[PDB]
Amino acid sequence: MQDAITSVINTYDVQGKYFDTSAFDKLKAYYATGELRVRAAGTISANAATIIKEASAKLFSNQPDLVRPGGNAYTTRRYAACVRDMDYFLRYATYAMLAGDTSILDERVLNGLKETYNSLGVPISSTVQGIQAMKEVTGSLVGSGAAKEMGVYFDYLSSGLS
Amino acid sequence: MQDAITSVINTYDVQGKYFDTSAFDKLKAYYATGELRVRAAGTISANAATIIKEASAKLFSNQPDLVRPGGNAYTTRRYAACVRDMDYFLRYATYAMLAGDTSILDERVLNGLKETYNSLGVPISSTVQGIQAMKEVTGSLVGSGAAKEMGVYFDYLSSGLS
Amino acid sequence: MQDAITSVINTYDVQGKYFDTSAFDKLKAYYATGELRVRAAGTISANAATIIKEASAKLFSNQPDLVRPGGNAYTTRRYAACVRDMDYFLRYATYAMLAGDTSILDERVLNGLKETYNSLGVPISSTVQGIQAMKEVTGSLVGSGAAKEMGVYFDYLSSGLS
Amino acid sequence: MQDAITSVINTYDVQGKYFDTSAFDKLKAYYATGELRVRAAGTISANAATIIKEASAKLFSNQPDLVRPGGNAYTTRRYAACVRDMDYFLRYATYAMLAGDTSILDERVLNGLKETYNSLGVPISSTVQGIQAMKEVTGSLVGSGAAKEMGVYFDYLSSGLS
Amino acid sequence: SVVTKAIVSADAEARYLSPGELDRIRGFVSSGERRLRVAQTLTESRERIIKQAGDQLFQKRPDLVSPGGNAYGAERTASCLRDLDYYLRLVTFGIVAGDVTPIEEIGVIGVKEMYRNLEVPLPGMVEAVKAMKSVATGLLSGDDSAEVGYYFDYLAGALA
Amino acid sequence: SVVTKAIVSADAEARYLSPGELDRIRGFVSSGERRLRVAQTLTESRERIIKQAGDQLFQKRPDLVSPGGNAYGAERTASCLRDLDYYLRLVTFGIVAGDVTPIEEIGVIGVKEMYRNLEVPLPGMVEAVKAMKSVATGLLSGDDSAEVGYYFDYLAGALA
Amino acid sequence: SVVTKAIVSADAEARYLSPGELDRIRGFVSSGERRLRVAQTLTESRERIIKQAGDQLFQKRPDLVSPGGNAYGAERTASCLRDLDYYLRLVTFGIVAGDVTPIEEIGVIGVKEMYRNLEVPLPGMVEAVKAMKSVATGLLSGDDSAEVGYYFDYLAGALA
Amino acid sequence: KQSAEVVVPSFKPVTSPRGMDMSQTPLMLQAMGDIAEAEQEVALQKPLF
Ligand SMILES: CCC1=C(C)/C(=C/C2=NC(=C\c3[nH]c(/C=C4\NC(=O)[C@H](C)[C@H]4CC)c(C)c3CCC(=O)O)/C(CCC(=O)O)=C2C)NC1=O
Ligand SMILES: CCC1=C(C)/C(=C/C2=NC(=C\c3[nH]c(/C=C4\NC(=O)[C@H](C)[C@H]4CC)c(C)c3CCC(=O)O)/C(CCC(=O)O)=C2C)NC1=O
Ligand SMILES: CCC1=C(C)/C(=C/C2=NC(=C\c3[nH]c(/C=C4\NC(=O)[C@H](C)[C@H]4CC)c(C)c3CCC(=O)O)/C(CCC(=O)O)=C2C)NC1=O
Ligand SMILES: CCC1=C(C)/C(=C/C2=NC(=C\c3[nH]c(/C=C4\NC(=O)[C@H](C)[C@H]4CC)c(C)c3CCC(=O)O)/C(CCC(=O)O)=C2C)NC1=O
Ligand SMILES: CCC1=C(C)/C(=C/C2=NC(=C\c3[nH]c(/C=C4\NC(=O)[C@H](C)[C@H]4CC)c(C)c3CCC(=O)O)/C(CCC(=O)O)=C2C)NC1=O
Ligand SMILES: CCC1=C(C)/C(=C/C2=NC(=C\c3[nH]c(/C=C4\NC(=O)[C@H](C)[C@H]4CC)c(C)c3CCC(=O)O)/C(CCC(=O)O)=C2C)NC1=O
Repeated sequence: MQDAITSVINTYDVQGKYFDTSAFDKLKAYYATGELRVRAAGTISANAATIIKEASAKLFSNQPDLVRPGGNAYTTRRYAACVRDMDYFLRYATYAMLAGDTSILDERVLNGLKETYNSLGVPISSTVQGIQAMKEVTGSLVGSGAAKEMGVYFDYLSSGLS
Repeated sequence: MQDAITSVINTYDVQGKYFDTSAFDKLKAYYATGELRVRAAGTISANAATIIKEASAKLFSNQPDLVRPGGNAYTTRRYAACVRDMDYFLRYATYAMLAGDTSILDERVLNGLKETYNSLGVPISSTVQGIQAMKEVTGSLVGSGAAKEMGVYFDYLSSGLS
Repeated sequence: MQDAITSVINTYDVQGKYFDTSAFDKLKAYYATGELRVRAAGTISANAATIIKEASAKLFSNQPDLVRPGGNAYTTRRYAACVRDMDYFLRYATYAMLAGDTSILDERVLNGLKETYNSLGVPISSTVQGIQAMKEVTGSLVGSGAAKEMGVYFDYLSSGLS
Repeated sequence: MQDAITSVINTYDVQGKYFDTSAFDKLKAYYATGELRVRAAGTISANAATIIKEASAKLFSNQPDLVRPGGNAYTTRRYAACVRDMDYFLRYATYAMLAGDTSILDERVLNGLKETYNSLGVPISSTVQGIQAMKEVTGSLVGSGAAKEMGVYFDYLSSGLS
Repeated sequence: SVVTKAIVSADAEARYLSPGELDRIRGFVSSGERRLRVAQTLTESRERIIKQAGDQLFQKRPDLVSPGGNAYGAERTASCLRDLDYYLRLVTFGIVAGDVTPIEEIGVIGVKEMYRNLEVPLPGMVEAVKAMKSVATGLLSGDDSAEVGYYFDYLAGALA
Repeated sequence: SVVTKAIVSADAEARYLSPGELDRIRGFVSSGERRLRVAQTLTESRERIIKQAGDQLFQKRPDLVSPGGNAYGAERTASCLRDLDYYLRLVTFGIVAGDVTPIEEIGVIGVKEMYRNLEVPLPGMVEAVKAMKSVATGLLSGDDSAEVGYYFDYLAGALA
Repeated sequence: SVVTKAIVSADAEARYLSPGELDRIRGFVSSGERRLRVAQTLTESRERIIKQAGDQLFQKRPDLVSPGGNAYGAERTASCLRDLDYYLRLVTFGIVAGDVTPIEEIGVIGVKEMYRNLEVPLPGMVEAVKAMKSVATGLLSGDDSAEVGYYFDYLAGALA
Repeated sequence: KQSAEVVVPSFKPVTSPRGMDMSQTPLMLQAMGDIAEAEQEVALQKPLF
C-alpha cells in the first residue's frame, strides 16, 4: 500500500529529486492532519460494532426487501455475508483515512469486487446504499472535523462499486 | 447441489411460504418415482463398466481417427482419460436421475467443461457422440421409462457441451 | 336477499359439506355482532327523518345548483322525490347492515338504478354526495363500532352508483 | 477406529475362523441396543452444550482453585481450553457409545493425551473429576440404560487419563 | 333465516323493522351459541345417525330393500342413505338459521315432483325422517332434542 | 435432502451409490407420505404453535419482554414471533427433506453473527425453540413427535 | 461398517451425528438381523461352496491345474482352495458389516502385488470369484442373491 | 505479477434455472397419473352413501 508520505517520496524518487518546498508543504499538511486522523481511527475502533449495527439497520429499514424472503440478504448465511462485507468496508475505509490515501482501497477492496458481486447476483446499488449508511453513522460518531475526511474514502469506495 | 425436494423447498423459501397443495403434489410425484429412480440407478451402477465398454467401442468405430496415431484419444494415457471422462458423465447422469434435477450437471460437470476441452483440443462434438452412445446403451438396459428418464440428463449434458 | 348466515349456508351447500370449524367461526362472528346491529338499526330508525334532514341540508348547501331553477332538485315535486330517494338509501342500508350482507342492496336498489337515473336526468355524482353526507350524519349517531360497519354499506351504495 | 461389528470381524479374522454361534449372538446383542444408542446419541447431541455447562459448573464448584489465580484453568484462554477438552470428551464418548466399542477413545482421545497433559502440567485428578461430572450430568438426561452405557465409556476415559 | 324473514317482511311494507322484529332478532342472536353447539353435535355424529336411521327404516319397511323395492340393491340403498344425509345437512343448516327456510327451499319445494319422477314413495320419506328424528334426538339433551325435533317434524310434514 | 446427502457422499468418494445408500433412499421415499402428513399437520397449526410457543417463552423468560430486553415492546415481540414462524417453516422443510440440511443453509449458517449484529440473545432463542418443540410435539402422535422433536433438537443445539 | 463410516464422517467436521445420519444408523441396525441370517446361511454351506467353486473353476480353466500351471499339484491345489476359503470368509464379514470395508482391508489392498509375487494369474482369480458367486447365489434365495453377489462382484472387480 | 485480476471471483449459483420445470417429464407425468389413482382409491374406501 501507499500513504501520503510514501506518495510524496515516490513522486520525488521518480524524479530523482531531493525534497523541495512543495514536498515539505505536503508533508506538513499530513503531519498536521495526523492527530485528527488518529482520533477518528480510535473512535471507529471503539465503535465499529455499533457502526455496523446501525448502518445495517438503516439499510435494511430503507430496503426491507433485502432481508425478507427473496432478498439477497435473506438467510442467516447471506445476512452474515452482508455484515461481513460492511465490516470489510468500514475497516478498510478506516485504514485509508489513517493513511490519507485511497491506494489500499483499490488494491484490497475494489479489485474484482464488481465481478464478485455480479457473479453472485449481489445488488450493487444496495451495497452502495449500505456504504452511504456507514458513511452517515461514521461521520456522526467521528465529528464534523473528521467526517469530511472519512466521507472521502467512503465516497471513493461507493464510486468504485457504482 | 439441488434435488427435486430441495427444489420445491427453495421455491417456497424464496416466496417465504409454507407448503401448499401444489407443493405437496410435486413432493408426492417425486416420492412416487423414487423407486423407479433407485432401480435405474442400481442397474446402471451394476453395469457401468459394460456401458462404457460399448459406448467407447461405438464412438471409436464411428470415428476411427480419434484412436489412430495423432488422434486425441491416441495414447494409453489419453485413451484412459477418454474412458474416464465417459465414466464421469455416466456417474453424474446417474446422480442427476436419482436426484430428479439437472443442477448437479451444471454445477459439477458443465461448469468450465467447454473451455476445459477447448484448451486441450478435445473434440467436443466427438464427446457429444460418445454421450449419445452412452445414452443408447443405457436405454436398452434400464427399460423404457427409465430410458426416457436417463435420456433427459444425457441430452442435458449433450446440449451443455454443444 | 341473503344474510351472513345464509351466505355461509350457501358456501357449504354448493360444496355439499356439513359445517366446519371455519363455518362455526364465521357464525360466531355474526352472532357476536348481532346486538350491535340491532341497537344501530333501532337508533337509525329512530332518527331517520333527522338524518335525512342533515344529509339533504349538506347536499344542497354544497351544491345549491340542484335547487336553483333548472336543477334536478328544483320543484317541490323533485325536492320531495330527492329526499324520498335518500330515504330509500338510508332504509336499505339499514336492512343490509342488519343482514350483515350487501345482497339486498344489489337486488333491490342498484339493479338498473344507473340507467334509471340517466334516463330521468338525475345527477349520479350529486346522489353519491348525498349518500356520503348521509353516511357522516349517521355515523355520528350510531357510534364508532356501528359507524364502521354502516359505512361499509353506504360505500357499497356509493360504489354501485359510481 | 473399529466398532462392535468390526471388532468381532477382527477377532475372528486374526484367528482365521468363520463366524460361529457366539459371534452371531454378539452381533445380535449389538443390533438390539442400536435404537437405545441412537436415542442417547441424539439426546446428548441436543444437550451437549448444557451438559458441558453444568458439568464444568460442578467441577469448578468442587475445586474453586482451578479457576482462581494460580489455577490451571485460570484465564479465559485456559478456561476455554478446559471446556473445549470437556466438550471433546463428551462428543468422543458419544461416538464410542454409538459404535459400541472403545477403540475410538484409544485412537483419537487417549492417543497422546496422558503425556500431553503431563507436559502441559494439567492436573490429571481434576480432569478425572470433570469426566465424572459429565458422567452424572449425561446420565440424568439419558436415563438408566443409556446412563450405564455412557458410564462405561466415561470410566474408560477416566482410567485412560489416570 | 330469522333476520332474512324479518327484513323481507319489513321491506314488503316499505318500513323500518319494528321494535318487535328487533326483539326477535335480539333473541335469535342471543341463542346463537346453544343452537350452534346443537349443530356441532349433530355434525360430529353424521355417520352414526345415518347408519342407525337407515337400519330402523329398513327394519320398519323391509319392502323398500326387498326385490322390487325402490331402494333394492346396494347402490340404490346408498342413494337412499345419502338422501337422508342431505336432509340431516339441511336440518343443521336450519338449526343455525333459526328457521326452516334452508330446508324449505333446498329440499321441500318441488320434492313431490322429484320423488315422483324417481318412483320414491313419499311415505317412505316420512318414516325415514322420523327414524332420523329418533336417532338425532337421542344424542341431544331434552331442550336441544325438542328444538331439533321441531325441524324434523316440519320436514316429515313437508314430505307428507 | 437425504438423496442429496447420499449423492454428495458418493461423489466425495468418486463412486456410484452403494446398495446401502439405495436402500436408504428407498426407505426415505417410502416414509415420504408420513413426512408429508406431519408437515401438513404442523403447517395447519402455524398460528397456534407460534402463539403458544411465544407465550411459554415469555413466561419462562420474562426479562426478554421486560424493559432493557431485546424483545421489549410490541414491534420487537412481533419480530420475535416472525423469527419463530421462520423457524417453524424451516422445520417443516426439514421434515419433508428427511434431514436438517435446508434448516442448516437457511437458518443455521451465520445465525450467530446475525443475532450478534441484532443483539438478540442466543439462549433466549434456545428456550424459544424448546417451547416450539413442546407445542408442536403436543399436537402430534408419539411416533411423529419423535422425528419432529429430532429436528427441533437439532435447531436447539445449533443455536446453542 | 456403516456406523464407523458415519462416525468418521462426523468427526471430520467435529460434530455430533445429524438426525438423518442417526436415521441411517437406525436403518442399518434394522437390516442387521436379515444380514445376520444371510451370513449364517453362507457360513453353514462353506464346504459345498468351496468344492463346487473349485471344481467349476478347474473345469473352466484346466491350464491352472494342468502341468505347467500355477495350481498344478496337490499342495498347490490345496493352496488355491484355501484362498477361496479366505475370500468366502471375507465375503461373510462384508455381509455382516454391510459394506466392502472388511473385504478390502483384509484382501484387496496389495492383492495384485501379492499375486504377482506368487505367479498367480489374476484372470484365474476373477473366474474363481465368478464361479464362487454363481454357487453362492444358487444356494441362496432371490432376495439374498442380489446383495451377496454385490460383494462378490466388488471382489472380482478388485482382482480385475 | 502478470495480472492483478481475480481469476475466480466466485461461482455463479445454480439455484434457479430459467425454464425446464421438468414437470412435463413423462416419468413425472406418470407420477401425477398414479397419485390420481391413489386418491381415487382413498375416495372409494369411504362409505358409498
Ligand atoms: C501406441 C499406444 C496404443 C496402444 C498399444 C493401443 C492399443 C488399442 N488396441 C485396440 C483394439 C484391439 N487390440 C487388440 C490386441 C489384443 N488382442 C489379443 O488379445 C492380444 C492379448 C492383444 C494384443 C497382443 C485387439 C484384438 C483389439 C480389437 C478389439 C475390438 O475390436 O473389440 C484399441 C481400440 C481402437 C482400435 O481398434 O483401433 C486400442 C486403442 N492404442 C494406443 O494408442
Ligand atoms: C318553485 C318551487 C320551490 C319552492 C317554493 C322552493 C322553496 C325553498 N326554500 C328553501 C329555503 C328557505 N325558505 C324559507 C322561507 C320560510 N321561512 C319562514 O319560515 C317563512 C314562513 C317562510 C317564507 C314565507 C327560508 C327562511 C329558507 C332558508 C332556510 C335555511 O337556510 O336554513 C329551500 C332550500 C334551498 C335554498 O336555500 O334555496 C327551498 C328548495 N323551492 C322550490 O324549487
Ligand atoms: C482474568 C480472566 C478471567 C475472567 C474474566 C474470569 C471470569 C469468571 N466468572 C465466573 C463466574 C461469574 N461471572 C459472572 C459475571 C457476569 N454477571 C453479569 O451478568 C455481568 C454481565 C457479568 C460480569 C460483568 C457471574 C454472574 C458469574 C456466576 C455464574 C454462575 O454461577 O452461574 C467464572 C467461574 C468461576 C467463579 O464463579 O468465579 C469465571 C472463571 N475468569 C478468569 O480467569
Ligand atoms: C481430540 C482429543 C484431544 C484433547 C481433549 C486434547 C486436549 C489438549 N489440551 C490442551 C491444553 C489445556 N487443557 C486444559 C484443561 C485442563 N485444565 C483444567 O484444569 C481441567 C482439569 C482440565 C480439563 C477438564 C487446559 C487449561 C489447557 C491449557 C494449558 C496451558 O496452555 O497452560 C492441549 C494443548 C493445545 C491447545 O491448548 O490448544 C491439548 C492438545 N488433545 C486432543 O488431541
Ligand atoms: C430465515 C432465516 C432468518 C432469520 C431467523 C432471520 C431473523 C431476523 N430477525 C430480525 C429482527 C428481530 N428478531 C427478534 C427475535 C429475538 N428477540 C427475542 O429476544 C428472541 C430471543 C428472539 C426470537 C425468539 C427481534 C426482537 C428482532 C427486532 C430487533 C430490532 O428491531 O433491532 C432480523 C432483522 C431484519 C427484520 O427484522 O426484518 C432478522 C434478519 N432472518 C432470516 O433471514
Ligand atoms: C486373507 C488375505 C490373503 C490371501 C488372499 C492370501 C493368498 C496367498 N496364497 C498363497 C499361495 C497360493 N495361492 C494359490 C491360488 C491360485 N492358484 C490358482 O491359480 C488360482 C487362480 C488361484 C486361487 C483361486 C496358489 C497356487 C498358491 C501356491 C503358490 C506357491 O506355493 O508357489 C500365499 C503364500 C503363502 C502360503 O502358501 O501359505 C498367499 C499369501 N493370503 C492372505 O493372507
